[PDB]
Parts: sequence; C-alpha cells; structure tokens
Amino acid sequence: GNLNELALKLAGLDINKTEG
Amino acid sequence: VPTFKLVLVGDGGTGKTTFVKRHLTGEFEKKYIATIGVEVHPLSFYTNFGEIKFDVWDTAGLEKFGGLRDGYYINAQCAIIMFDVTSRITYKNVPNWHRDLVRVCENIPIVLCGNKVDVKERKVKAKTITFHRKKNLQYYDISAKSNYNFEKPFLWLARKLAGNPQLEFV
Amino acid sequence: DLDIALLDQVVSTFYQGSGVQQKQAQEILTKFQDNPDAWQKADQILQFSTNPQSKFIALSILDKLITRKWKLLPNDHRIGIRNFVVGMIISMCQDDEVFKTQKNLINKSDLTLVQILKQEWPQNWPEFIPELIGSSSSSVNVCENNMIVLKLLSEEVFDFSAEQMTQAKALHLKNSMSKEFEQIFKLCFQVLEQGSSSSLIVATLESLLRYLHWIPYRYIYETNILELLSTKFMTSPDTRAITLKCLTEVSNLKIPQDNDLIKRQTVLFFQNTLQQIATSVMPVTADLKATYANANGNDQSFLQDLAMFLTTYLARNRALLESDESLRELLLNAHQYLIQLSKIEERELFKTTLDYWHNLVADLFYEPLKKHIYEEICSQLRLVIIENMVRPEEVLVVENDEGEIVREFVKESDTIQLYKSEREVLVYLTHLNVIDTEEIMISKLARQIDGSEWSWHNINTLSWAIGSISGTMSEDTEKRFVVTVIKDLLDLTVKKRGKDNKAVVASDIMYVVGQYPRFLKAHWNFLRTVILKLFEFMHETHEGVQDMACDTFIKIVQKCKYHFVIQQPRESEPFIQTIIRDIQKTTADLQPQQVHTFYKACGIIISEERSVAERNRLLSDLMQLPNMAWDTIVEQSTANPTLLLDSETVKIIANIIKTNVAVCTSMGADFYPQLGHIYYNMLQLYRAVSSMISAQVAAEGLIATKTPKVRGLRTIKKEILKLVETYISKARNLDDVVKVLVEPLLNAVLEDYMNNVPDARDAEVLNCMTTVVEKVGHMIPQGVILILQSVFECTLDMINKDFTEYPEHRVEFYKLLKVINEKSFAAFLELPPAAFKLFVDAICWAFKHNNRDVEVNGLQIALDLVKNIERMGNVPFANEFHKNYFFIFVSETFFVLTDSDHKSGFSKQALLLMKLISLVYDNKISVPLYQGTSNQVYLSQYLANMLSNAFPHLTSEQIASFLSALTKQYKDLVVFKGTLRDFLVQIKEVGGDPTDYLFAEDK
Ligand SMILES: Nc1nc2c(ncn2[C@@H]2O[C@H](COP(=O)(O)OP(=O)(O)OP(=O)(O)O)[C@@H](O)[C@H]2O)c(=O)[nH]1
Ligand SMILES: [Mg+2]
Repeated sequence: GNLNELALKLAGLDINKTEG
Repeated sequence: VPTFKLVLVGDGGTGKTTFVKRHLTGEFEKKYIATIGVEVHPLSFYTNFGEIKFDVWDTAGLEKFGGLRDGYYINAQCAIIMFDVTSRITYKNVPNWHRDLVRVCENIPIVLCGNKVDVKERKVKAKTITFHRKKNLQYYDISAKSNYNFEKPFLWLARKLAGNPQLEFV
Repeated sequence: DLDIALLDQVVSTFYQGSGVQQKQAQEILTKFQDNPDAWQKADQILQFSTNPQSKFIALSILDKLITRKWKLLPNDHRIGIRNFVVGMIISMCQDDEVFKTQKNLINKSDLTLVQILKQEWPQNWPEFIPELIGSSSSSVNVCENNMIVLKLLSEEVFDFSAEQMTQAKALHLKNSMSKEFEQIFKLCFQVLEQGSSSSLIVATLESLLRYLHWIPYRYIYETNILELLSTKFMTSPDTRAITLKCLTEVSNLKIPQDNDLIKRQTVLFFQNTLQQIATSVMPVTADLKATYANANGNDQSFLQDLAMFLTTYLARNRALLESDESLRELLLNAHQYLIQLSKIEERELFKTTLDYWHNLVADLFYEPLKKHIYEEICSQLRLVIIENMVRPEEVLVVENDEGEIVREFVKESDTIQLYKSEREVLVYLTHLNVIDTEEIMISKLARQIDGSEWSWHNINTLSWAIGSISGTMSEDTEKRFVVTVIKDLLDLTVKKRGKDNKAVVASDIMYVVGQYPRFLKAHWNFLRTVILKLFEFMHETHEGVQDMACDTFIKIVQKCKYHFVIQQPRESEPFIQTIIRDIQKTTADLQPQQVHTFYKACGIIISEERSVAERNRLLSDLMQLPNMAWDTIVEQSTANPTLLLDSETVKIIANIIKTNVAVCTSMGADFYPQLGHIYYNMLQLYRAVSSMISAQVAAEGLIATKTPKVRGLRTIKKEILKLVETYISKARNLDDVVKVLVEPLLNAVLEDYMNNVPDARDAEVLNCMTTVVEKVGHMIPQGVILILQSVFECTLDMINKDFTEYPEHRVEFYKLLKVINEKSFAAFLELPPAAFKLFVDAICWAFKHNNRDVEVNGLQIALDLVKNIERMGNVPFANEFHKNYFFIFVSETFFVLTDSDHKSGFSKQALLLMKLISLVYDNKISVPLYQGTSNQVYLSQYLANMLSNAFPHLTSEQIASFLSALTKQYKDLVVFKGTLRDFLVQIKEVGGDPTDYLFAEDK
C-alpha cells in the first residue's frame, strides 16, 4: 500500500486561505 | 455586596500564605516565613455578575504557632485545605485538618488543594489522592509558583456561595 | 487581667471587627487562652458570658487542661469539672434557641466531654453508658445530642487515636467500647426503627456510619438494620445521602466468604436500595447531568454518594449479581445509573466512576463470554469516555529569576493521570468492539463537519480520544481509520471560515499524526510531508502555532528519528542534512526558546548516527551558526569586559550558550566534541561575568541583583553551569571528564564562588558541584577536598544566622554535603578537627529546620556519617569521633524527635536512634565514652538525666520503663517506633502510665 493521496492533501493544509 | 469568611488550613510550608499573597499582590515569595496564629486578608474578585469578597483567614500550620486553632473556624462560610504534593506527611494530615474544621462548620463548601505540582519529584501521586471523595470536597492540583489552576479554588467557592454556576472571574 | 464583660468585647472585636483592631484583639485572645491559669476564668465565662464565641474559647482552654494536666488535679476538681460539663451540655439541649442556633458550641462541649471520657472512662466512670442511655428517654434533644457524643467517642477511640494516645491506652478504650457496644447498639437500633424526628434520625445514622468502621458484622447481618437502611431511610429525602454512606461502609465490612445466607443478604440490601431509588428518587432514564447542574437541595452530594455506593458495591460484588439470571436486570440497572452518573460534569465524580469502569472492562477483556451481558453498557461507555477525554499534555509558563519567560511541561499531574486512565479504559473497549469504536469516532467527526457539534473544545477533545488508541485496531484497520480521520480533518479545515478556526483544526491534525508513529514510519513520503508542513508553520505568527509546530517536531523525531538519519530510497541524502542546511531559513521567525527546541530536535536525530566520524561531522555542521557567532564575539568580549556592558551582546551570548545546552540535553555523551570546542573560552567568559556581577553587587547591594544588566549576566553565568552540569550528568567517558573537564572547571568556579559577596553567589554553583561529585567523585579525591574548602565555610556562614535567608543555598548545600559524604567520605577525614566540628554543627543545624527539603538531607547525612564511621574499624578516628560526637547525635536526635514540628523526619530519626543505640548495645564501640562501667550503663544514665531535665514532669518510673523498652527494642523498627510514639504522647501530659512501654510483650 501507500499514502500518496493523503500526503498531497496534507501539503495543501493552509490556515490562510479564504475558501471558508 | 457580601463578604464570605474563608478559612485556609493545612500543614506548615504547604503554600497557604504564599498562595494568598500572590493572589493579593501578584508576587510570589520564595522564602518560607511561618504564619503565627492567623492573618486575615480581604481578597476581592471581580466577576461577570459583580464583585465577590472573601475575608481570608490564613491560619498557621505549625503546631507551635497554631494559636486559637479551631477557634479560627467559627462563622466560616467556606474553606480550603492545602497540602504539598512533594510531602506525603502533609497529605497524611489532611484528614486531621478536615476533622477539626467540620466539627466547627458542619455544612460549608470545602476545596482540597494539592500544591507544588510544578516540582519534578512529585511524592503524593495523583492516584493516591482520594480523601475528598467520601467527604464531598472539591479537589484541585495547584501551583502557586507556576500559576497552575491558580484561581480555580476561589472560583469554585464563589460559584457555590453565590449559587451561580455561570459565574466567571474577569 | 480581663473580666467577663471585657473578654466578651475582645471576642466580638476579633470575630466581627476588622483591620488593625481585629489583629490587636487576636493577640489578646491568643495570649489569654495560652495562659496556664486561664482555666479558672473559664467556668466563669461559661456561667456568665452572653457570647457563644467566648464560651467556645473557654472550652478550648478547658481542653488544654484536660489533655495535659488532668492528673495533676485533685479528684474533687475532676468530678466538679465533669459535673459542670455534663450539666452545661444538658442546659444547652433543653434550651430551644441554643439547641437550634449554637450547634458548633454544643458540638464543642460534646467533644470536651469526650476528652474527659478518655481520661476517666470506664475505670472511674463505669455508669457513663447506662446513664447516657437513660437520659435519652428524658428528652428528644438530649437523645439527639447523645448520638453526637457517641459518634465523637467512636471517632476519638477508633479513627483518630493512633499517635494521639499510647498503644496501650488506645487498646483499653477500644476494648471498653467493644464491651459496652451491645447497649449502645440497642439504643441506636431502637431510635432507627421508632423515631420520627428527621434530625434525630440523621444524627443516629451519622453515628452508625462511624461505628461501621469497626463493629463486628453480626450487628449488621444478624439484626434487621439492613432492611431499615435499604428501604425505610432511602424513601425519606433527608436520610438518603447519609444512608448511602452507611450502606457504602456496610459493603466494605469484614464478613464470612463461604456463606450463602450472607451472600443473599448482600444481594438483598442492594436490591432494596436500587428499587427504592427508582420508586422514590429517580428512574434510570433521568438526566443526572442536568439534575446535578441544577443543584437543588443537597442533590450534588447525594449523587456523589450514589456513585460511591455503586462503584464500591459492584467492585466487590458484581460476580455475585452475575451468578444468578434473576439478578440480571438489577445488574444492568445499576450499571445504567452509573452510565448516567458518568455523564455529570464534575471531574472528581467522573474519576470515581472511571476507576470502576476500568475494573469492569478489564474483566470483560479477560473473560469475553460475559461480554454479551454488557454490550449496551460498553457502547454507551465508549461515547462517555470519548466525550470526556482530557488533554494529555500541559504546559506551565513562568518567569524565572532573571526575568525570562520559560515554558515547561507539567509531569504527573491529576489531569495527565486522568488522561492515562481514560486511555486505558478506551484501549480495552476498542478491542472489545473495534467496529463500534470506529463508528462512534467517525460519526463524532461527521458532527464536527456538519457543524451540529462544532466547537474548539469538542474537536480538541475528539482529537485526544482518537490519538489515544494507537496500536489497538491492527495495523491495516488503523491505516484506513487514520487515513479517513486525517482526510476528514483536512476537509474540515478547508470548510471552516477564519484563521482562528483553521488553526485549531490544523493543530489537531498535527496532534493526531504525532500520536500514530507506526502509521508515520510506514511511509517516508508522508512523514516527510508532515515535517515540511511543520516547518511552514514555524513562520506562522498566529498565537500558539509556532509552539505547536516546534512541540510536534520534537515529539515526532523522538519516535521516528531513525528515518531522518538514513538515506531513504529515492533521496540523495539523509534528511538531517537537508534540515541542517536550511536551518537558518527554517527558524528565522521563531523566538529564541523555539529555536533552541529546534536545535534540540536536531540533536536527537544526530545521536542516532551510528558512525562517530559522521556523527561528529553532523554535530559540527549543526553548530556552525552558533559557533560562528561564538568565534567572533566571545573571546573579544572576555578580554575587554566593557563589551558586555552592551545588553545586546549579553543577549547574543546567552542565546549561543542556550543553544549548546539544548543540543547537549539531547545528545549527552555525543556532545563532547562541541563542548571541547568552546570549553576554555567558556570558562574565561564565566569568570568575566561573575566578576562584573559581584563587583556591582558589592558596590550597590541587593537591588543590583534585580537590574536588567545583572540579570542578563547571571543568565550567561547560570547557562554555563547548566551546560557543564548537563554534559557531566550524561557523560559516558569519565576519563575525559576527569582529565580534561574537571580541573579547569574547579579552578574557574570555586575560588570565584568564595570571593564573590554573599548576594552574588549562585546556588547553581553548588548544584553543579553535586553533579560532579555524583558522577566522578570516586575518581577525584583531591578535587572533592577543594570543593569542600572553597564552598563549605563560606556557605555555612550565609545560612547559619537564621532559618529563612538564602533558601536555595540551604537546600543545595545539604545536597552537596550528602553526596560528598556518600561518594568521597575520605574528604571529611582530611578536614582539620575544627572544620569537622563545623560539619557536625552543620548536620545538627539542618535537623532544626522547619523545612522538609533541608531536614531530610540533614538526617540522611547523619545516618550515612554514622555508617561511614562504623565501617572504619577499631581505629582512632572512629574512636575519637564517638568520644566527641556520639552524645551530640543522641541528644540532637532526641531533641527533634520530641519537638512539635519535625514530624516528617520521624522515620529517619527513629532509624538514627536505633543505630546509635546498637553501637553501644552491640558492643561495636571499643572505647569508653566517659571522661570499668559499661557504655550500656553510661548511656542509660546519660539518657535518664537528659530526659528528666527536658521533661521534669515525667516520673522516674516512666523514664526507667521507656529506657528499658528502647534498649530492648532497637533491632525491631516497627516496635521501636511504636515505643517512641508512646513516649511522644506521654511527654505532652502529666501522669502517664509507665506500664504503657510493655505493650509489645504483653502482646
Ligand atoms: N515549588 C513550589 N514552591 C512553592 C509553591 N507555592 C509555595 N511554595 C514555597 O513553599 C513555601 C511555602 O511557604 P508558605 O506559603 O509560607 O507556607 P504556609 O503553608 O503558609 O505555612 P505556615 O504559615 O507555616 O502554615 C515557600 O518557600 C514557597 O516559596 C509552588 O507552587 N511550588
Ligand atoms: Mg502561612
């Protein structure tokens, strides 16, 4: 198995976006 | 605005005076200067429903300085019993302080406080502290030195005496 | 001095006034009741005063007389005081307003009667109990008050007699109560079955509660009292709480174990009780969480007491209820009430139920055939625990003595310990049903996402719950579960509006991943993304995020360090190389403390590097920035200490040293080369700052110690001591510590310590030396002598004027003496005799402290010293020691034993005294101790004379009998301590019985 999807999503974690 | 007599009891050196003095002036005293008999200190907290006032009767924990002893407890409307989690004997004496207290004041809100939880070699381990259960005391770990749960004993008492669970200090 | 009216006024000014006048009244009152003649003022106060507070004080005065001097009194006065107290109690009972409103005063009078009973009963008051029983028919008030009297007698005899009475006296009073209890029980049972008056019945049940601590179970099981407690007194509101307390103690009785009848009785009272609670109080469906928040009447205490009863009974008796299928519904209803109680927002009540749930879920795990009975209970329990998870990590923010703000994690707190208990229960429950657990936590998370249960508290709490069950699900289920959770949280973060909300959820993602190191280690790519994300967060200025980022970085590397030092498939280099290279950019926006944490994290990783050349290389690279700064500033600043008047330079230097400290803390032994790189210039720096600090304190005094300038300098000084202490404490190569580190260290710190003025000497110097002696003291006998010479007398002088000044120095001094005495006693043998006397003096001075942190070490040193001397054979230092000091230690030990306020030292005081006595009674001292009489007789004589001088009210018979016991019991610690406790009781009073010291043999 792998975690490639999850790693890419986590790399998008952004507390300064405004997609609220 | 009413005033509530609060008696503060427990073994010598456990932190009673230094807890109160920090509450009054913001400063923390490092020296141990044993209390002789009692000192009464008015202590006010401002709340979201107004001012609350305690007359804090800070009693001596050393036998040789005990003074009037349980005679300090007459009229008390609440109490804190303090011990020191770095010293097992001070927890061993908590039932003796409680006994002398409630023989005078049958039905008052009491908080039990284990102080000095900042210190690295804790001797009175948390699992060990159960005396308050059968006596219906509140319990908190505190640290007068490091500001841990510093207002909680007064907050719980204030709520109890004002009959107001929503009361908050401000 | 003060007649009745004026005493009344003083009391009323003390209790009802304030300020300065209240304090002046206090002093009058305190002196008055300490007056040995005060007790003649007292009856008069009791006869004539109009003030219940005056009468309380008069009773306290009489208690002092009763407790201490009663047997000095003529038999006339005794019977007079006794008749007076009895009649006064009866008047107060027969006066309605007083009986209503002066209960503390009647309770005090009752306790005074009990003090007399302790002296007089039953041997000189055999009719007391039948008289009391008789007078209870005379009045309902008197009867009620009689229950208070019997309750206090029970407490004073059974619960509180240990240490307040001799062992012999306590046995006599317990046997006396035991013999007369049949009649007290008769009265008690009669009132419970007939009485109306709730206040009388409540008093009766309060006394029963105390009797249950000691009475034989047959009073409970062979009468009808269980029926009354479980039916009658549960139905009436005012008796509910006290009846549950009684039934809690019934459940703890010593009862036969192989007896069907007793088992049925035990089931029946619980059956009755739970039925009565459902009929008369509240059904299992009631929302106790809301009832408890309401707080009507005494309901909170009742519910607390119900939790106690249920958990007490069930922890002991659950298998009994499981053993018959007709009991199933009782079993389950009892558990369902517990589930409801567990939802109440009151932490101490929650912990009480949690202790029981722990017992239960362990038992289901280890006997899973039972598991089907509790499925529904367990399901609701997962939810309760999840919803009440507390935070597993807590940080204290404090200002130190140099004014810096310092974050420290709390260890072993009540909160932390509750987290651990919660986790253990939830681990068991997870294995009991992993699908249910998973569903509960996923749907809980869905209700964060749909907003219905959203809040910072709820998402944090759910995160702590989820993070607590790592290693429960099996690796593959865990993988899927964690993927699902993390994705749900990543969407939740995107969905929430506002930086505050997104920071909370982001911090919880980082929390959950830190708690699943198997999941992290399985996929390097994911781990590496986590770390790079944390590094992004180290630039985020939003409150708390940088600290969260640094804390998670070090937490993760503690667990996954290996993955940073190897070269991973598909990467050109070990990730530690990458971290080190971008370290300046990565940390640029961190505060200094955070930067130090980062460097500490790096050192964890580097210690994992197995090859020494490569590890040293990594260390060298890691330290490039602080070394560059060091190499450009420090030597220069030390050759012209006028460059350190720049507070900005002092700041930069402090932070360099703290960077070293941080790296050393994690690398320990592996830090050697970096320490070596800065060592000699670091020690020149120490001297230059210590000189400047002392110079200014000398000229300006104490207040110079609070200045921004002196604080910055003291920081450098203390960090240098911290770095050396930290390294030496973890060193593995002790040869280098001794050959390279110690000698420069001692030359730099010791003479400077001695020459500094008292207010510039740092206690941390003593701490550092303690670590040096602990670690390599066996290898540096000459260094240890230097340590003593430099710090011994000058520190003793700071702390021997009073007990209160230089608190840190007191504590560190006796710690250092203790370790020197354990590890290099030879240094004490080299002292000149006058300095050795000072050492003995210092040990005795520690004994006299009301300060547990000093006292313990003083006592331990004395014991260790005596063993050290005892291990030297028949040799003249030994024999000289004994002739010079044996008796100094005997009387000093006795002096603190008999003092009011050195009770924490009791155990070691006893041991020391046993050891001293053995030295003589085991004929281990080869010389005579006096200037062919044996040392045994000389010792007994010394002791009789010492004791009759310190305690002149003791009789010769009391002293002969105590000493005869002590000298026979000194191999048996427990018995020996019992005799000492008896002695401490007898010295507080006149007329003790000398036959008390025969208690051990009479047995
Ligand atoms: N480490 C630590 N020390 C504390 C804390 N609170 C108080 N102390 C120290 O413990 C000692 C407590 O002294 P006091 O408060 O005078 O003692 P007390 O309980 O009033 O004693 P008596 O008046 O003798 O009954 C002082 O040396 C304090 O500095 C704490 O939270 N942590
Ligand atoms: Mg005090």
